[PDB]
Amino acid sequence: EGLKNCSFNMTTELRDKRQKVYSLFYRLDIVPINENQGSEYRLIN
Amino acid sequence: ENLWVTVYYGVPVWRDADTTLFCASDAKAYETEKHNVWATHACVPTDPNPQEIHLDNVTEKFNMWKNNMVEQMHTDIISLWDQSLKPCVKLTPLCVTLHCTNVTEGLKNCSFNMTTELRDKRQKVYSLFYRLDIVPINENQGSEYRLINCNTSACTQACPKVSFEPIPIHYCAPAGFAILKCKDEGFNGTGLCKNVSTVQCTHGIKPVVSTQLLLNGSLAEKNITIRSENITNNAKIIIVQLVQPVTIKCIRPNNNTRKSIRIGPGQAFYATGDIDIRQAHCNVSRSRWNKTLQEVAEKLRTYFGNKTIIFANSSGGDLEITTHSFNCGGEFFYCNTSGLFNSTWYVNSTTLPCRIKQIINMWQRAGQCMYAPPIPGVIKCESNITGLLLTRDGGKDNNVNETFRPGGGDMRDNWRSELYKYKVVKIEPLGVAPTRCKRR
Amino acid sequence: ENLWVTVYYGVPVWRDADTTLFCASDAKAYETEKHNVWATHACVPTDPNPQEIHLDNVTEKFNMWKNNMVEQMHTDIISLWDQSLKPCVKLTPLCVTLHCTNVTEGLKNCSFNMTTELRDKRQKVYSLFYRLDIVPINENQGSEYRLINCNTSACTQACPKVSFEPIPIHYCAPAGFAILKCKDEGFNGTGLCKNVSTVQCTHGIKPVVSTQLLLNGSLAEKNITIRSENITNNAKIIIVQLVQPVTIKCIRPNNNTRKSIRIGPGQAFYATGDIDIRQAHCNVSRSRWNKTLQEVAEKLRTYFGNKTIIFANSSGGDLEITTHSFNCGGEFFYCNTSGLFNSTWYVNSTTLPCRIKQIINMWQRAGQCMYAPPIPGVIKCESNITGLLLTRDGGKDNNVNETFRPGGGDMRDNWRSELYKYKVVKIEPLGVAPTRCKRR
Amino acid sequence: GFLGAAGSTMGAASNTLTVQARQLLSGIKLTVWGIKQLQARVLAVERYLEVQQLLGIWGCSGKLICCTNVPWNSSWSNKSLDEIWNNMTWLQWDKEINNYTQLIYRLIEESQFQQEINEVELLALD
Amino acid sequence: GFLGAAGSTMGAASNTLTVQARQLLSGIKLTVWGIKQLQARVLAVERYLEVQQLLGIWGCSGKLICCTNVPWNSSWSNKSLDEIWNNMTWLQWDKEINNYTQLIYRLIEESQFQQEINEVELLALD
Amino acid sequence: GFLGAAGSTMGAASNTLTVQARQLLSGIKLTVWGIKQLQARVLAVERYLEVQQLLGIWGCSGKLICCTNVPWNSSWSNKSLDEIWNNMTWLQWDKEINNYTQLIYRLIEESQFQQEINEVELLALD
Ligand SMILES: *[C@@H]1O[C@H](CO)[C@@H](O[C@@H]2O[C@H](CO)[C@@H](O[C@@H]3O[C@H](CO[C@H]4O[C@H](CO)[C@@H](O)[C@H](O)[C@@H]4O)[C@@H](O)[C@H](O)[C@@H]3O)[C@H](O)[C@H]2NC(C)=O)[C@H](O)[C@H]1NC(C)=O
Ligand SMILES: *[C@@H]1O[C@H](CO)[C@@H](O[C@@H]2O[C@H](CO)[C@@H](O[C@@H]3O[C@H](CO[C@H]4O[C@H](CO)[C@@H](O)[C@H](O)[C@@H]4O)[C@@H](O)[C@H](O)[C@@H]3O)[C@H](O)[C@H]2NC(C)=O)[C@H](O)[C@H]1NC(C)=O
Ligand SMILES: *[C@@H]1O[C@H](CO)[C@@H](O[C@@H]2O[C@H](CO)[C@@H](O[C@@H]3O[C@H](CO)[C@@H](O)[C@H](O)[C@@H]3O)[C@H](O)[C@H]2NC(C)=O)[C@H](O)[C@H]1NC(C)=O
Ligand SMILES: *[C@@H]1O[C@H](CO)[C@@H](O[C@@H]2O[C@H](CO)[C@@H](O[C@@H]3O[C@H](CO)[C@@H](O)[C@H](O)[C@@H]3O)[C@H](O)[C@H]2NC(C)=O)[C@H](O)[C@H]1NC(C)=O
Ligand SMILES: *[C@@H]1O[C@H](CO)[C@@H](O[C@@H]2O[C@H](CO)[C@@H](O[C@@H]3O[C@H](CO)[C@@H](O)[C@H](O)[C@@H]3O)[C@H](O)[C@H]2NC(C)=O)[C@H](O)[C@H]1NC(C)=O
Ligand SMILES: *[C@@H]1O[C@H](CO)[C@@H](O[C@@H]2O[C@H](CO)[C@@H](O[C@@H]3O[C@H](CO)[C@@H](O)[C@H](O)[C@@H]3O)[C@H](O)[C@H]2NC(C)=O)[C@H](O)[C@H]1NC(C)=O
Ligand SMILES: *[C@@H]1O[C@H](CO)[C@@H](O[C@@H]2O[C@H](CO)[C@@H](O[C@@H]3O[C@H](CO)[C@@H](O)[C@H](O)[C@@H]3O)[C@H](O)[C@H]2NC(C)=O)[C@H](O)[C@H]1NC(C)=O
Ligand SMILES: *[C@@H]1O[C@H](CO)[C@@H](O[C@@H]2O[C@H](CO)[C@@H](O[C@@H]3O[C@H](CO)[C@@H](O)[C@H](O)[C@@H]3O)[C@H](O)[C@H]2NC(C)=O)[C@H](O)[C@H]1NC(C)=O
Ligand SMILES: *[C@@H]1O[C@H](CO)[C@@H](O[C@@H]2O[C@H](CO)[C@@H](O[C@@H]3O[C@H](CO)[C@@H](O)[C@H](O)[C@@H]3O)[C@H](O)[C@H]2NC(C)=O)[C@H](O)[C@H]1NC(C)=O
Ligand SMILES: *[C@@H]1O[C@H](CO)[C@@H](O[C@@H]2O[C@H](CO)[C@@H](O[C@@H]3O[C@H](CO)[C@@H](O)[C@H](O)[C@@H]3O)[C@H](O)[C@H]2NC(C)=O)[C@H](O)[C@H]1NC(C)=O
Ligand SMILES: *[C@@H]1O[C@H](CO)[C@@H](O[C@@H]2O[C@H](CO)[C@@H](O[C@@H]3O[C@H](CO)[C@@H](O)[C@H](O)[C@@H]3O)[C@H](O)[C@H]2NC(C)=O)[C@H](O)[C@H]1NC(C)=O
Ligand SMILES: *[C@@H]1O[C@H](CO)[C@@H](O[C@@H]2O[C@H](CO)[C@@H](O[C@@H]3O[C@H](CO)[C@@H](O)[C@H](O)[C@@H]3O)[C@H](O)[C@H]2NC(C)=O)[C@H](O)[C@H]1NC(C)=O
Ligand SMILES: *[C@@H]1O[C@H](CO)[C@@H](O[C@@H]2O[C@H](CO)[C@@H](O[C@@H]3O[C@H](CO)[C@@H](O)[C@H](O)[C@@H]3O)[C@H](O)[C@H]2NC(C)=O)[C@H](O)[C@H]1NC(C)=O
Ligand SMILES: *[C@@H]1O[C@H](CO)[C@@H](O[C@@H]2O[C@H](CO)[C@@H](O)[C@H](O)[C@H]2NC(C)=O)[C@H](O)[C@H]1NC(C)=O
Ligand SMILES: *[C@@H]1O[C@H](CO)[C@@H](O)[C@H](O)[C@H]1NC(C)=O
Ligand SMILES: *[C@@H]1O[C@H](CO)[C@@H](O)[C@H](O)[C@H]1NC(C)=O
Ligand SMILES: *[C@@H]1O[C@H](CO)[C@@H](O)[C@H](O)[C@H]1NC(C)=O
Ligand SMILES: *[C@@H]1O[C@H](CO)[C@@H](O)[C@H](O)[C@H]1NC(C)=O
Ligand SMILES: *[C@@H]1O[C@H](CO)[C@@H](O)[C@H](O)[C@H]1NC(C)=O
Repeated sequence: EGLKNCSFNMTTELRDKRQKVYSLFYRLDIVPINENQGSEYRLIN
Repeated sequence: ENLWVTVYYGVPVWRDADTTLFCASDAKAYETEKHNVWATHACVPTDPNPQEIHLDNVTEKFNMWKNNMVEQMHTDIISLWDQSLKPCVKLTPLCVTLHCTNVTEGLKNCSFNMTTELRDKRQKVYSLFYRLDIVPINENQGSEYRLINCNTSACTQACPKVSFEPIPIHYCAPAGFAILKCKDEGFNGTGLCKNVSTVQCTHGIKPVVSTQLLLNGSLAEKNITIRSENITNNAKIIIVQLVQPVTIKCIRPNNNTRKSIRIGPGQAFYATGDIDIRQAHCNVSRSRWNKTLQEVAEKLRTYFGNKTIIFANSSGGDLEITTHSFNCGGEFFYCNTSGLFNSTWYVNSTTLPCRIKQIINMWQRAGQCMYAPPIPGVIKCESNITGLLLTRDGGKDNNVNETFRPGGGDMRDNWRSELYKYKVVKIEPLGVAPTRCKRR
Repeated sequence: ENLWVTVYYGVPVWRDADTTLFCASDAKAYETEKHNVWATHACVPTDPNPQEIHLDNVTEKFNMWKNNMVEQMHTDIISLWDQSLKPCVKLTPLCVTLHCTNVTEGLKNCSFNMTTELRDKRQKVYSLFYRLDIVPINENQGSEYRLINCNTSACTQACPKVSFEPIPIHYCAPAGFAILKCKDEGFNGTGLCKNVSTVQCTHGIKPVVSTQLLLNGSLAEKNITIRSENITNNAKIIIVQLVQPVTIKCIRPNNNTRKSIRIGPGQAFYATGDIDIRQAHCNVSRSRWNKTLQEVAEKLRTYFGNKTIIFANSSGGDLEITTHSFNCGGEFFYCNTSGLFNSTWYVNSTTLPCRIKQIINMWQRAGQCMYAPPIPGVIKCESNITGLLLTRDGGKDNNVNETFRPGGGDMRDNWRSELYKYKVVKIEPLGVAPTRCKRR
Repeated sequence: GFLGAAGSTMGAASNTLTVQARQLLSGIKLTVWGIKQLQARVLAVERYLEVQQLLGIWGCSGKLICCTNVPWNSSWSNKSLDEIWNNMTWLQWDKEINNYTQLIYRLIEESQFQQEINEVELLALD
Repeated sequence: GFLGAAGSTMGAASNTLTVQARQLLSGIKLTVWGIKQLQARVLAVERYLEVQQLLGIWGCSGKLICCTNVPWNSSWSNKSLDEIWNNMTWLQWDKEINNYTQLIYRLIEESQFQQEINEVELLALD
Repeated sequence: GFLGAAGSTMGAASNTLTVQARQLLSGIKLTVWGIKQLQARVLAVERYLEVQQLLGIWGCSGKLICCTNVPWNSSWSNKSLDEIWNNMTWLQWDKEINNYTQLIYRLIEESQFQQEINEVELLALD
């Protein structure tokens, strides 16, 4: 346990398309953005 | 009679070196912040007089192939490109949805959205592109193109104030090192040169941007000249330098112009404003070339016996290599060299169309694309072809038809062009000899 | 009586030098990361003691004008700014739609949309600006302004931990180069100085940025001092240094503070948080200045003969230049110098309001704007005025009324202010002489 | 002894020498002052090394007050040794002598320090 | 006097010396040329210095045509001084002697410059 | 011959000198390790040129085992030459002697290498 399965929006090689992209994270990569919500984490830096 | 060890200091003894080398030229303005890619006067203008001297009887074995300068220049000039482009814009605000249209062939007419000087407002903006600037985004659709780099590489545009115009650089050796010069034209870069000299700094060597045909480098005498690492390796490069020049005056026949668009607040991109629209062209008349090549063939026959010989097109490989290619002003050409190398050379009693490109992958690097500034001008080249990167056919196909294609197999060899005459050496002042003496 | 060549080694012979020079100071903490633009211990603290010695009898021609050092320091300081700003933020997202409101005059109250620490979420964020930070985007509309740079240039905010506070620097000459110091105040920068010394490194120059009035520079003695390349060039600079000090204590009378916003994750922008609001001002009581200028005029008449003289305002040119301007702490001032230069000086029996700004175009460069940090403080300047960059009028008014305006004519000349006393030279240890000898 | 001191007459000036010699050599990521110091030390080192090379080919790096029997060419200033060592002064001397110096700075490297073992040949070889 | 000239035979070549010696030392933010100039000068400085260091421990930095009583070893070459100065030639001579040079470049630092005060011990101390 | 070897008693230690002298001078885009190399070489070179500069004003950069008649001042250690060469040792010797050395590193630069041609005045001039 503690290996979160995640996805986010980002630019591609084009500075237009919000490509939906997928990555794993060990839990200590992240913190909640403001509140205990499934869409709401940021990278710990 | 008896003898002792003794030393003379500073007598002439020398060997090859991995030694570093540094620039000189005339000063163009003495502004440290000058408009220049090769030498913004941060290259010190070490004496513009070549103070060269005779090496009478000094039999020096040369070696154009184990020479250090090719690798050094290749590294140095790549360093210069980066050090000219780091000050100017990277084009992360440019890989984007491009919409394009077809107009009088393959100078595609186009528009896109981008950030303006403000990181909020989209600006719709307009430019020309030559078709080889772009690829389709995913599918055959009018809205769906991207710049040819974006697939794997980021682009960067030099200020039009970073001219690629080939100002010569003179390589100085540092002190305790020197250049030996083969003081003959009747010479090839391996084994002895019987007539020689030395200089602290090479006579002018053109950076010679060149890709297939040696432009701008000087001529020989006595005979047309051939140079190779090993002529029996049909795959590895063959260099020619002519006894006679031929001049080429290529043109963008299209009245095309700088459109400055702000792309972030300190960042200025040069879009491409239009004027009929025609393909880039090069006036050279055939027969001077034809009968010059007839002697190139005759020089080459000295290695091979009495073949009928052919020069034939480069083909199939990447267009960045497989067309002849060079700058004029600040904008680059990629010409269908076939029209000048589709030709036959018997023994018995014996002009190009071109594509422009706004993007180049110079030195075949990953990353670090240059979007060359489209020039404010009907660009005109005014320049000499003087030599050939030949490749002889790998298919050995003997005793009938042995033949060549032009190539660009290493831009190191686009510098070997002139470098062949220079050997870079350490001087060791360590003159042990027998004599006899007693201390004073 | 015969003679031979002889040599004495290290004998004092010297000449003007186009040589490099390098920094020293006291150590402020020994910490490489000690918060500073000038000399954060990257400048080596070479001996803080000025180990100077008398050039007794050593007659020398000084040259304040063909001096290398002005251009060297000018190039240097600009490099210090760059290699203090590269360590902190480029504000590449900040040129954006600014909305503003008017509040008790020209301290505009404003808010804008920007990236947060996440490259997706807009954040509404808030800051003060002085009006001279902004220009209208296209039209007289409440939402429609951009930062004054964005029109041609990109901005960079320096960490408040890059304090522009003028810690002195000592230029050392490197060994075999040396500094000659004109050892009198009764001197102007061209021709002989009769009394002299030598220093390995100069007394701290004081690189206060200074725009028109010499802040922080040392006093003269015997008389007020006047310096110029050529006084018959009315257009080119006149420097004054005073025999008496003067002192100014300018203030932001407004309780104004750091607001820190992440514009990208590594990128803390310093917005400006507010507290009644009053224009920035200064206190220098008139009569001290007045009778000082009465003597400045007399020293000027010692060139010109018996004219009535006026000091009049700088006008029409760029506000960056035409105000007197300086840093206090880390925030920048632009004072309407008119109230201190609107004054008259007969022969016979004879306080500033100010604008603050956050953007500066320092050294009048294209690109490379600095957005100065809004200092958290009711900021207080505490400093000496000690000299004047005057200009004399192009009114060659035929021996009647000839007159002056202060100016920011060159920031090199804002350094000439102190460099005048120091002449940098090469020692050549090559004492050829007649005498007699034979080898041992 | 002091540094500088050119206004001491040239002989009395030579009561100081070696301390000025020390002053020829030491003062007695990129970062902007760092690269400037590095350039500065190299220029000083090479310039100091340029005068050691002079003190090679002129001789006398082994003896920092120097002898050769090379001609004092009477085309130069005829000023007396008495004037020079006891009334004249180094800057004011070089500023009279510079016009000749480039001749001396070559003619000084005559055989005594440029060729003389070619003459020790007569002293030591049959 | 020319630079180079090794095809002049070794004695005739030694009509010139010190001009080749000047060439050992001078040619007679940044872009790549700025850092490469700085690297270049240091490599030359070090090299110039390395040979002065040889002319320390070999002696003769003060007398740039050198003397010692070190053996000429008959295993190197029996070629005559007559041949050497008047017919043989420096590059071609080093292309004979290099096979021994590393032996000599140590064996030359015998006592005459490596140790000799240990022998002056008998000359000047009881 | 070894490097270091300071526990060899000072005379026997001087069976080695020049191999240590070589160790003084040679080890026997910009980038981090490249700027470190450049800085390192300059610091070693400039430090190496300081001791050669000492061996200017001390003399003896030619004869690398040095003579002067400068006084051994009896305020320094009275240790016998016999102890020094044959029982006592270099690090230990400097750790005894350094408290005197700032006198010696100036009092050494007496007339022999600071003023002696001012005495050649009486030898060669009237
Ligand atoms: C080597 O290749 C080079 C190009 O790669 C050739 O150099 C120059 O290339 C440019 C761009 O293609 C040409 O176009 C322009 O030429 C004008 C010329 O101005 C000068 O001449 C006029 C009189 O003719 C004079 O009034 C002016 O004051 C100048 O002295 C320039 O103003 C433009 O900036 C731009 O350079 C050049 O014509 C072309 N030649 C030269 C010498 O500039 C080069 O010719 C090739 N060399 C060889 C040996 O093949
Ligand atoms: C030359 O111009 C300079 C500005 O360009 C003047 O330098 C300093 O400028 C700042 C900002 O305007 C002033 O304000 C603050 O001063 C305090 C001083 O703290 C020290 O003194 C108190 C006792 O008074 C003591 O309790 C403290 O422990 C400190 O020892 C600083 O802490 C602030 O950071 C900030 O600097 C300075 O007052 C002002 N002077 C100095 C010496 O910092 C400078 O005054 C001008 N000099 C001349 C000769 O004209
Ligand atoms: C990538 O970006 C798109 C938007 O361009 C995201 O779509 C949005 O997803 C949310 C749920 O996560 C949708 O629900 C609404 O959210 C708001 C804000 O909390 C709430 O107030 C509403 O009640 C509602 O639940 C929303 O409709 C949807 N579309 C838009 C235009 O916002 C998408 O989720 C992102 N995907 C990734 C993997 O980042
Ligand atoms: C293909 O090239 C054409 C021609 O350059 C671009 O079309 C339009 O060009 C005109 C300038 O000639 C732009 O402004 C208009 O000019 C006419 C006079 O020529 C004037 O009567 C109008 O009031 C207006 O000012 C026009 O904006 C431009 N069209 C676009 C789409 O911007 C065209 O931009 C190029 N194709 C692409 C895909 O950009
Ligand atoms: C600049 O940006 C605007 C939007 O701010 C672009 O407008 C968009 O144009 C397309 C046609 O090219 C409109 O049609 C729709 O396109 C999608 C994707 O191809 C397709 O699936 C739909 O069936 C439909 O045809 C679209 O509604 C329109 N607006 C938006 C919000 O996408 C404009 O094309 C851009 N222009 C340039 C030159 O970049
Ligand atoms: C002109 O170029 C030639 C090479 O293209 C230079 O010298 C020649 O170099 C080749 C390769 O090292 C030698 O060829 C080999 O010779 C051996 C022995 O005969 C043979 O068994 C191999 O099959 C191969 O052919 C060749 O002998 C050598 N010498 C000559 C005189 O050609 C030559 O130095 C250059 N000359 C000038 C004037 O520039
Ligand atoms: C390259 O080598 C090829 C093959 O040797 C040359 O191709 C031939 O060139 C001739 C003209 O020199 C062409 O003749 C023309 O054909 C048209 C169409 O029938 C006719 O209207 C003209 O009156 C004329 O006869 C011929 O078609 C062509 N043949 C082939 C197989 O390509 C070519 O000239 C060489 N040069 C270049 C630049 O390609
Ligand atoms: C494209 O062809 C033009 C001729 O039409 C080449 O010359 C340039 O022509 C323009 C007008 O199209 C000239 O502008 C005018 O100049 C006069 C005098 O300076 C001024 O009174 C007018 O108000 C207007 O500005 C222009 O001077 C002329 N030269 C240049 C260097 O642009 C032009 O060379 C061709 N285009 C390119 C990109 O080479
Ligand atoms: C012009 O300046 C005013 C005053 O600083 C800015 O308006 C609003 O100021 C208050 C702080 O006084 C901000 O917070 C609010 O404070 C009150 C108590 O004063 C409290 O009751 C509220 O719950 C709230 O915390 C308020 O956020 C701020 N408004 C905005 C738009 O941020 C105003 O921002 C300035 N004008 C512009 C165009 O920015
Ligand atoms: C931050 O961004 C929001 C949108 O995310 C901005 O909201 C926009 O505000 C304007 C009024 O200022 C709204 O009215 C419309 O404006 C246009 C252009 O001026 C005008 O043509 C229309 O008639 C209408 O007045 C607009 O609907 C609204 N939303 C959008 C999507 O534009 C907000 O103004 C920004 N605030 C700051 C402090 O930057
Ligand atoms: C104080 O400053 C003056 C210059 O302001 C320094 O010397 C003076 O330099 C000027 C320009 O080189 C000389 O003026 C010219 O003299 C000729 C001949 O009489 C005349 O035809 C020209 O119209 C022009 O006036 C001037 O003679 C010269 N001398 C003096 C005594 O001023 C001076 O070295 C500085 N002195 C001090 C004590 O700081
Ligand atoms: C603006 O005027 C104030 C006086 O009101 C100047 O001093 C600062 O005043 C604030 C409150 O207005 C002080 O904050 C309070 O301090 C106490 C004691 O340390 C603490 O227990 C409270 O929780 C509260 O934080 C503050 O300490 C004081 N000093 C500073 C440097 O802010 C102030 O100097 C004027 N503004 C500026 C930016 O100079
Ligand atoms: C700088 O130069 C001055 C001379 O311009 C030195 O002052 C004195 O110079 C004379 C030169 O003849 C020294 O000799 C003395 O001469 C007078 C007659 O002129 C004689 O009566 C004395 O008995 C003695 O022979 C004199 O000692 C010297 N006096 C001093 C020490 O001031 C001055 O010394 C030089 N300053 C420096 C470079 O320190
Ligand atoms: C180059 O070497 C040639 C021999 O290669 C020198 O030529 C002649 O050598 C003879 C030997 O008997 C000398 O007497 C001649 O004096 C030399 N030639 C002349 C006329 O000088 C030749 O001088 C050397 N080249 C140089 C260095 O000039
Ligand atoms: C080709 O360009 C014309 C205008 O010249 C345009 O009408 C047409 O839609 C374009 N077709 C394609 C497939 O690009
Ligand atoms: C290039 O070479 C091929 C043969 O490999 C030939 O068919 C073709 O016509 C040539 N020219 C061009 C422009 O492709
Ligand atoms: C000026 O600011 C006040 C608030 O202080 C606001 O009510 C008014 O609308 C503003 N007027 C203009 C023209 O900006
Ligand atoms: C500045 O100079 C002009 C004359 O050029 C004058 O009218 C004006 O009143 C002066 N002062 C200010 C504050 O502009
Ligand atoms: C050190 O001194 C001892 C005496 O006990 C001796 O045996 C040894 O070899 C010496 N080592 C050296 C030469 O450093």
